[PDB]
Amino acid sequence: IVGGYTCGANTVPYQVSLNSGYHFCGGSLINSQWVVSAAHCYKSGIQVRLGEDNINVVEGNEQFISASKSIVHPSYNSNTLNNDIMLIKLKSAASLNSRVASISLPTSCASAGTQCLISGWGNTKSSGTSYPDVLKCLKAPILSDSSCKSAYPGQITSNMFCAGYLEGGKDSCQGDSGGPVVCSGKLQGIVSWGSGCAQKNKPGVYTKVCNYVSWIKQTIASN
Ligand SMILES: [Ca+2]
Repeated sequence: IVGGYTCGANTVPYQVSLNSGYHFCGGSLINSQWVVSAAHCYKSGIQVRLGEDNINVVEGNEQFISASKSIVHPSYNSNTLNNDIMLIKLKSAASLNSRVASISLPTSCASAGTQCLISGWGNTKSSGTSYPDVLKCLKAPILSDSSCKSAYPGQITSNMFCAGYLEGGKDSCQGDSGGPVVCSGKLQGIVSWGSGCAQKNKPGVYTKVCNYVSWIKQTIASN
């Protein structure tokens, strides 16, 4: 997250870190057994880390649970990042508590202009590299479809939305991928892609979760 703030320990209790020996992507806990992330975050050998604040210090509220299964969307296209969504099933259910909690899936798509909370352990620099240890947060508004298409011509599908600030300076970034965009208390986006981070006229692009709720529900009913 570039231009964000330190969230505060466990104040984003559905944020998970995906670890393969190191943190490599975020995700969102949607119930005691399942995490939503980006398909471009797929790796074999994922351990889900819930209850994290500092990802480099064991502080006492973590749960570390191996994935048993990952399920990339059936139409994921890694060239365009259309359908950039994945489900990860935990080998055992998380213990839900005040610091480890699920986030609701949406019933309706979010409104352009809505300010949403984006969070992660990604790079905090637009030019250069600095990865924080503690969770960072950003409030960013959803941009109109026509602004998002103007920013990335020929690349935005109906399964993507932009959010952020066209003047630059505030964005998600590498290492935030897979994590949540929460708007009015629902998971509406997944950190997906963008040109650089926090660059003028190049806002973040997010997977539009409200288009996937029937897939998510039938997949978790079947696995
Ligand atoms: Ca920790």
